[PDB]
Amino acid sequence: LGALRRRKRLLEQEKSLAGWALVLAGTGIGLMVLHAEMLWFGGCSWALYLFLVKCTISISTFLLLCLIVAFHAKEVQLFMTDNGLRDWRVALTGRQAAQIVLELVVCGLHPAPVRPGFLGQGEALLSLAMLLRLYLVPRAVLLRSGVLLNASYRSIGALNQVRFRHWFVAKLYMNTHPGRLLLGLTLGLWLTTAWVLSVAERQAVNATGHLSDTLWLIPITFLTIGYGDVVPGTMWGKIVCLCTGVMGVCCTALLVAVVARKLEFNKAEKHVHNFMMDIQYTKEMKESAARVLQEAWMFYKHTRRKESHAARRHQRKLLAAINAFRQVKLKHRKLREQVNSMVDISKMHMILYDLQQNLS
Amino acid sequence: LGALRRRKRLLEQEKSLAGWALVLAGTGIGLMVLHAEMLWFGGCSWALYLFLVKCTISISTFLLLCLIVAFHAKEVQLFMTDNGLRDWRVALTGRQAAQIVLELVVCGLHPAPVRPGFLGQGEALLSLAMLLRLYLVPRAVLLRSGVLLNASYRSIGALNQVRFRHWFVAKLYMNTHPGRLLLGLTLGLWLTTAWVLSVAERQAVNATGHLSDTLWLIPITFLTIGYGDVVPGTMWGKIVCLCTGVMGVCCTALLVAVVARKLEFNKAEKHVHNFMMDIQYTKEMKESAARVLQEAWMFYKHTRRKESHAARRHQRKLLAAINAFRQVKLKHRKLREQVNSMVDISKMHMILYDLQQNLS
Amino acid sequence: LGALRRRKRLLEQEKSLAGWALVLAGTGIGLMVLHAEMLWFGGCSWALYLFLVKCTISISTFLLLCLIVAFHAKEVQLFMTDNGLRDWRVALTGRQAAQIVLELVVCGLHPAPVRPGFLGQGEALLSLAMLLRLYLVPRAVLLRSGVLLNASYRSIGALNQVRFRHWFVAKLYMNTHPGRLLLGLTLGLWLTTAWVLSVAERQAVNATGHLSDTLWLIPITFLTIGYGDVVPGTMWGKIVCLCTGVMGVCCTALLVAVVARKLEFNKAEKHVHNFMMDIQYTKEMKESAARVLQEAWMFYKHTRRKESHAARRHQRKLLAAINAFRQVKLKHRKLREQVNSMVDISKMHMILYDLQQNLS
Amino acid sequence: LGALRRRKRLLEQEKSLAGWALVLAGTGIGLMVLHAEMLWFGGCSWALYLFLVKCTISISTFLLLCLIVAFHAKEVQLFMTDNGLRDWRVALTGRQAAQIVLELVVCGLHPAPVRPGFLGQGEALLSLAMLLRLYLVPRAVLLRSGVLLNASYRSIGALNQVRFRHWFVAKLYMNTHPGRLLLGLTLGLWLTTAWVLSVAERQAVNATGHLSDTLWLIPITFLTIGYGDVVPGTMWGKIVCLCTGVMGVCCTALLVAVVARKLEFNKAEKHVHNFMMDIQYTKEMKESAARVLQEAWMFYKHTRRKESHAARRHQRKLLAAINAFRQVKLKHRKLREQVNSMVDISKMHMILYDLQQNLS
Amino acid sequence: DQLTEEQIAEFKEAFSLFDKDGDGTITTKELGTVMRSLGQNPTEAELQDMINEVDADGNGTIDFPEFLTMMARKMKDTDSEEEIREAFRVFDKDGNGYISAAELRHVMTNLGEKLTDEEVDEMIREADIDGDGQVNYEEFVQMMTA
Amino acid sequence: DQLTEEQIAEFKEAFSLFDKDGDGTITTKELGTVMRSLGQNPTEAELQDMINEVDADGNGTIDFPEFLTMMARKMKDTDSEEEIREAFRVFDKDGNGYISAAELRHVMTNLGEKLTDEEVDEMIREADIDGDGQVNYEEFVQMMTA
Amino acid sequence: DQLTEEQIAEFKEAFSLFDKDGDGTITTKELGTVMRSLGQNPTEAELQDMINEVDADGNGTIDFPEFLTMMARKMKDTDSEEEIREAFRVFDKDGNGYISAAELRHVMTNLGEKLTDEEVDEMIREADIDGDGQVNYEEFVQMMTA
Amino acid sequence: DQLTEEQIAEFKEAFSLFDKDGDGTITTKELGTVMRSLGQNPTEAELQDMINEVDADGNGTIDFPEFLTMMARKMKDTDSEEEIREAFRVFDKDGNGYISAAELRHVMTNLGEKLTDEEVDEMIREADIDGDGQVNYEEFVQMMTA
Ligand SMILES: [Ca+2]
Ligand SMILES: [Ca+2]
Ligand SMILES: [Ca+2]
Ligand SMILES: [Ca+2]
Ligand SMILES: [K+]
Repeated sequence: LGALRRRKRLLEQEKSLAGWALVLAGTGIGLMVLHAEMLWFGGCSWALYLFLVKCTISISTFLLLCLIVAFHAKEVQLFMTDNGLRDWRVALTGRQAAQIVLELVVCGLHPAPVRPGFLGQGEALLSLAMLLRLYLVPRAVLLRSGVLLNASYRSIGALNQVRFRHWFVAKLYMNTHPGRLLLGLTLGLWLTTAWVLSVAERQAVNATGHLSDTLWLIPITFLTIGYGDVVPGTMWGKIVCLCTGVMGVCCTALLVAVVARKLEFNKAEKHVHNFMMDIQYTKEMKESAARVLQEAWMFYKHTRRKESHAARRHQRKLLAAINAFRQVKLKHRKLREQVNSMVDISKMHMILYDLQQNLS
Repeated sequence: LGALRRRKRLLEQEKSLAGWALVLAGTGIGLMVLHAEMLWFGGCSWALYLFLVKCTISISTFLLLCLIVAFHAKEVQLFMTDNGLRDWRVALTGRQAAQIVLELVVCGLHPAPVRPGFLGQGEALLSLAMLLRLYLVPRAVLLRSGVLLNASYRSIGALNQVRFRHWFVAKLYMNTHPGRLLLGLTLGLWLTTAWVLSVAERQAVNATGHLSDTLWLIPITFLTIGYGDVVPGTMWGKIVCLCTGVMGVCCTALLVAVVARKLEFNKAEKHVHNFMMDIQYTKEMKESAARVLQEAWMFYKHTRRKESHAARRHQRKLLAAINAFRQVKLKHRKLREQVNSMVDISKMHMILYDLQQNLS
Repeated sequence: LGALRRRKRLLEQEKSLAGWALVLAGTGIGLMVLHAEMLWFGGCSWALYLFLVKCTISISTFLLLCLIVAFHAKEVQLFMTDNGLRDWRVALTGRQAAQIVLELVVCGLHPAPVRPGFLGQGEALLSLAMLLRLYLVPRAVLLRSGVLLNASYRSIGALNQVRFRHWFVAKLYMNTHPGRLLLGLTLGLWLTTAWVLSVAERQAVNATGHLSDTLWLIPITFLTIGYGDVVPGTMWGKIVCLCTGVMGVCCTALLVAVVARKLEFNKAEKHVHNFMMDIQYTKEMKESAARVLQEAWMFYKHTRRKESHAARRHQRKLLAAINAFRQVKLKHRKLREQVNSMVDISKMHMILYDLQQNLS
Repeated sequence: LGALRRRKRLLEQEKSLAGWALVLAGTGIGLMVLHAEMLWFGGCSWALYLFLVKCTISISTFLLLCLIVAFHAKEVQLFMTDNGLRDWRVALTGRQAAQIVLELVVCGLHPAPVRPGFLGQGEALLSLAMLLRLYLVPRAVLLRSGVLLNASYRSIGALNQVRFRHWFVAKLYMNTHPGRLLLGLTLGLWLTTAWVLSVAERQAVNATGHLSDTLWLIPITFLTIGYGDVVPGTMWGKIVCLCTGVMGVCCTALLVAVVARKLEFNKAEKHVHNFMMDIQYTKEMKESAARVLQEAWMFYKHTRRKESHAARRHQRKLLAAINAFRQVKLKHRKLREQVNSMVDISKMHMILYDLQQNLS
Repeated sequence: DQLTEEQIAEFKEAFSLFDKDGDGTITTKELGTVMRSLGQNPTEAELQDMINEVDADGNGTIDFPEFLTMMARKMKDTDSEEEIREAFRVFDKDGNGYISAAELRHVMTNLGEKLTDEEVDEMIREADIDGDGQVNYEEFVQMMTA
Repeated sequence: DQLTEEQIAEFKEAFSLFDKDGDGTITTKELGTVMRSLGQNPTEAELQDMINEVDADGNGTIDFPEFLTMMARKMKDTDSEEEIREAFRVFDKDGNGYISAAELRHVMTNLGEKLTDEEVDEMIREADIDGDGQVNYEEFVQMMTA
Repeated sequence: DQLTEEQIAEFKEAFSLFDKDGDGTITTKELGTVMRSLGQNPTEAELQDMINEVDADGNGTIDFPEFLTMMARKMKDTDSEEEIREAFRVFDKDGNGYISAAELRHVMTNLGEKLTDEEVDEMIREADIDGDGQVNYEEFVQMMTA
Repeated sequence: DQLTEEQIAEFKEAFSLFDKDGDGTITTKELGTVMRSLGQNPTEAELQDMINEVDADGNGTIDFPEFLTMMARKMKDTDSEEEIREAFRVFDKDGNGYISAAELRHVMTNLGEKLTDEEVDEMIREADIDGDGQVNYEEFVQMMTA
């Protein structure tokens, strides 16, 4: 029964390694967004500062490599212990080997110290390519949640015959509060996309490399308006703005279902509304009937007495009352017929209950 | 039993104070707009009219102070009398203290007199901030409706518990007639957004800041088309036009419920139209059968003798009428399957009625 | 029983004029089109035909006025004979009198002969107002359709409270074949809006007239792309651009459920496809089971006789086969669950048939 | 019984002819592409390569005509052998004659050799018109599936009304590939549409006829922002841009159904999620009740002893705890009502099973 | 009955559609059958109601003159004869058409409307030939319609 | 019956799919079970129909030559043999295929089409060997197909 | 009971809507009828609970003072009287309101909260006049509410 | 069974959740009750299959060691022990696990895969201690797994 304890220890170690991976990715992104800004702000005569920054980045990349190796090795360890295990070299899954090699080469590329700012456009491509590290958060977030640890969770879920490998945490998060993290992600992506477009729009003297100017021509997209006050003429700028446009078009279909869901109408409210309609409609029908009968009596009283132009208006009043009565009757029928057959689930529940109570 | 009378009096007072709050907010906005219009149109400082207007709006804000003080005090009194207690500050609206202070300081801030068209944004910011008074609309409209006053409605709503604190009046208004207010709101906010865009943009003529030129561009952004003829270069202009664009593109997701379930096609017309098509297809099938049999007899007549181009053409016509017969047959079959298979509610009601009538 | 015959005669007379309404619509259009083209594409010296055109269009307007008066007289006669009254005056009322006055003033406004080919300001506004007669088509097509003529349709609809008065023809026209009518309506209006766009942009070779560069701007706005190469600076041009843009974005809605409806998937092909997938899936399961068992048997010889890397490769293949088996099993389980579910109609029909056949 | 073998041979021959048609159409489009771009890249002084390309494309079109004639002859032979007759002429009719003539004239057009990179934009229209061969692909791909050969599929289609001839393969492909082919088609159309657009702008040294400059507007035309820096206003350029805009806006409306299906939630995990929500809500309610009683006892403690500011604060805490308890209870009631509702299919299955098991 | 031959043929076609049996006349059972085919849940009480207003002279089922006259009805959009029916049904609290005329007049002449003081009651009493009062729509209809 | 061995194997596979039992032959009860599995509500009358046209020689259930011949049918998209079936079906007002030939000819030779005056009736009477008339599709099919 | 005449009329209107019968008083059968009309599945046990929790003095059905007082309730949004019912409702594991006071106190004074060591038990025992313990809400309510 | 105390408490919480009764042990009737509460239609045959496949030593219902061991199972994502189970069920055409080993080997060693000629049959026959053949998964499992 020691397999349970071994797996629990492996999961705890994996959680610790994922946490360290996330915090060191945070340190790496902190060491980013300063090297590029230092050249464009003030000067670059302080070579010691940039040398120290590059050395710290190299150390951070080395530590990230070490922790990634440890995490994937422990994943292989848990997979090996799950099955009948004899030797370390037994499983060595080929697809997993390709995945780990791809992860290594993704981490392998990194800015390095070589030995009037803005770095031009040629160098620091590897430094700019560090944004690819964003893929780590989806792997860490699901394992960070403690839902996997609950024995009762998987115990109950087993009899349902559903796998809990992936995307069920995403479904549960969407179910808990739709739009909550969606709005935050949509509002937070704008700063990152403006920052990455700034490098593409960087220029020595033209009013396009500034962050403030770059922050404007992306929000003109995702609004489906495109005033076009400025145009990015760079080919990299062209492809990045096309990507922003296509992702904005893709994301434009948001909030449409959840606004209707929030504006829904439960059965209790509909029931009380039908009660209100019933009472109001019977009251209005009684009033209209009284009005039309009183008009008819008025006309009959003035038939034989003072037969003249005065009695003419009463006929038009009678026709108007008749038309109003017809409209009220039509509306009452329209709503009553709809509400009578509106109930389906409750109707069949009542019918089956009556059938069961009938017995023999 | 006097609690009922006390609560009724409290509700009446709350309604009266809400009405006066709306009236005073209207007076405040009317006083605010005229000063801004006068400082830029007509006489700039022709008399002490500006000082008189500033004094009048100051007195209006002073009255508004005590008005909201009384409103919130009566709300606290209602909360006090709801719970049987004998202490002034036992409730004290602990968490609501922050809300009341926030609303007070929102009302507290106001344009004030200091003691050519050279308008400054610093002095006009307080006057521009008066748009925040619009928050009072839900508070007034909730008490405006008399549904909350009626006792029989609460009587019937006690069972099948539904709380009536908020969003219920909105649901009833939406369900009563969806098309009454959304179009009016969309047409009304255009004037306000055009006015606020015109404000703080009238540097010196320059075809910017005037109402006429700035009123045109906002509907273009709302329609999500764009022309790029003129853009607001001011950072405040940039953020306000971005806000107008985002609210417009959010509002574009509309009219879907206006067209659907309103261009619908209910049971009665569906049934009568199905009967219509049934008899029409019967007639068409009879006509096609008569045509094909007559063509067959014609082929027999020109087959018994004189086999020639006429016989060939008659064979061609026979092959033409054939599979046209089949098309008619297939269409009738499709319609009959659709009508017989789509009857769910009526069919289950009929079958349950038959089962009930079967008895033993 | 002469009431039915008189009503039939009245409907025949109404048909005798509904067609002539759209017949005179053609000369109503010719009132403006030929004059507008001739005044600008030719010299102003062609004064020998302007008087003839004006007199002819005046006679056309007189004929239209007489036609409208006759139609209204016949319909009020129909109302009178339906209500079975005797007094001429009682038939009229405020609503129909107001409608008559509105129709008279709509058709009353016509251009009149006053006695470089430049249209001075808005001297053709009276001719422009003639285009308002577009709402004549729906009434004419409703009264001209033979669906209301048949007695059997009304006979059946009487027993179901259908109220054959309006919108029924629209619903049936949408139901019979929605695509063609909506596509034609969307395509036809482009020519009319392009024609009406050039009302004052002609000027004198100002690169905005000649009916060119105007057929291009409107579709660009309709597509919401908004190139903004040239923008009409006229206030009337601005408002007409705004309204055509809003109507284009309104028409952009829907036009997408048609492909979903056409790509339907009925019960019969659903079931045959499910049978196809069932046989394919059992075949795949059998193949996978054979593969995994053969790999397991192949493992035995190297189990008995040790070797180098052979057992490792065989174990790798065994794990791959197990993974494929699990994938096939899960996919088959999903498909089986899906086919078992969503069978509500068939299941309830079968169970009710079984209950009926059970008897006692 | 030889009709089955004859039909199988006919279908095999049709498959071979369709494959040859597709490959020869590919050769023709390749030759057209090779002939194109030669004037703008290279030199016309060779005087032999273009002539060889033109002659080769002429032979390609000749062989394509021959194979199209053969394919139509084989399909009419299939029709003749299906409708067993003994007349060659009787098989043909107006519809097939019109279809074959249209196909011939589509293939009939061909850019033939007549005997600075300026071709005049008038002599290459025939070469540009070769794109019309795209409609020859669906006829090949539908028959190349091979699903028709399986006799079991036709057997299952029998005993039922399916008549699968067209749109059946489309429905099956949509079911098996919801968006796999759609995304590929959308991504691949851009290169072809840019290539066909870069013909009207082919002006010498105009900085617009080049392919790189051309492939800028179509992505934004498919998008909605479309600021339109290029604003191409050449001949037929308006028509081309309008067509691109309308097809792009038509293609925008997709991906919604598939993203909703991917984000959809299965009932299997819904049941266990509701179960754990129930247990968690029970735990929360018990915790809240414990808090309420614990805070309540201290009030009686301070009632027995001297009351003070601490007692008042504890009363405030008691009210807060009561409010929290009410909130938790309301939320639990909502969730319990929701889970009790719906569940229609399972409940009716259970009740019908109980009714069947009741027997007498 | 001055119907033209073409209209006679059209109404005969409608009658042929209505009469599935064709012995000349469908019976109440298949009246209910076709009514439920239209999609309405039938009840024997309402079917008997329908047949015993539509039938006349005790012939039963349906008759050609009866069919013609009932289709002569229900073709007028609005009138003052077949729509004033409610004046004796909306004020029948008991619902059998036998509620006292004075009581109904007193209870319904105050719904936001007032006419007189017992003058209407005296007029209603004098309108009846026998002074029946209660719910006697014959005299009221004769006085009102003509 | 010159079917090739590969096609024989394919049709044997189809027969194996159809015959779940494999005693060689599924019975009418499981014909109904599989038919309702395809999602059609079964009626014993229509099952007895299905079986009594498909079966031959009184063997019952299904037979391999019978299966082969009915799959030889239902494969041609259209023809003039199995689609002209309605010529004696649509004109049977009684529905039993025993309505008078003269009456049906008179009533159906006027639906917007006219051919002759009793010459067609004389030809139809002479076509039958025994002059049966009524609904005798044997002579009609003999004079139609060949 | 100082209700104004207008409020008396309004409550009379509400009572008239509630009392469909009008003998003055609807009976439990039509209480269940109207309850199911609102759209809730009724059970006889819950209907009996309703009637014997609303009725007083053994009069049965409904009474005007009873209706007036139960409508005096269910109007306050929150309170400390009708919402403290849970304090004895929820801790009844047996569910009949007869679970031992000491056992419930011991089992429920440890859910993340600790108060004392048996001092609360002694206080609870002394609170009861007869020292009943178990579930005696009378003494607890008398100590807590006032 | 060296489980840590905190994990013992967690599994005790899980056991308390599973055992609604708490006599220590829910019975098959309420096993089916909770199973249908999860939203599955229960059958007595499958409930008996569940209970007899989970129970050991003839104690019935559920047992704490039994629960602990079956929760020790169903946690491994993949394995070669509880997933090779199909090797003796997928080839049971008769379905009772008594189909001839030689026949199944001959019929299933040709689906696009070929191994040898009767050598596999001889090896399978020799693998069994008694040469039972047919479906004897004990010897096959002992040979394959270890
Ligand atoms: Ca009859
Ligand atoms: Ca068999
Ligand atoms: Ca009563
Ligand atoms: Ca237990
Ligand atoms: K859109």
